[PDB]
Amino acid sequence: GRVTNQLQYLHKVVMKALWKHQFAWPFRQPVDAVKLGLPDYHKIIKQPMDMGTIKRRLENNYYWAASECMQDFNTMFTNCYIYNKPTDDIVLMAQTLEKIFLQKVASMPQE
Ligand SMILES: O=c1cc(N2CCOCC2)oc2c(-c3ccc4c(c3)OCCO4)cccc12
Ligand SMILES: [Cl-]
Ligand code: NA
Repeated sequence: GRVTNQLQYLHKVVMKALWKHQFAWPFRQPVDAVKLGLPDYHKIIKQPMDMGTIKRRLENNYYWAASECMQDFNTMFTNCYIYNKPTDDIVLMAQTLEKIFLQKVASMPQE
């Protein structure tokens, strides 16, 4: 639809909801493989993404299309499912956030 209305919705509705969720705090800033002691993070994960980057991108008019911003969200979730083992707590927190993301996206404006 209208790119501006869609991106405002991603920022004002989708992102604000996910940012304030009780599972959000591991994703407000980039993964720090050193401090977490993740030796092979940047080996296995080639496109790191966090909610802080997406937020800054939305606020700086980085995106040309809602689907770009949606792709960055998806990369953040996908990175988490890939680097981690199926039963780590972060996997379930990412899954919880991602479902809300898809719920919200189903109500994105088209004009
Ligand atoms: O995919 C990820 C990989 C890991 N791992 C570390 C431990 O969990 C297993 C593997 O953490 C991530 C974190 C994270 C950030 C800060 C933390 C945290 C986790 O845990 C408590 C202490 O502050 C955030 C986003 C993605 C991942
Ligand atoms: Cl954790
Ligand atoms: Na948990």
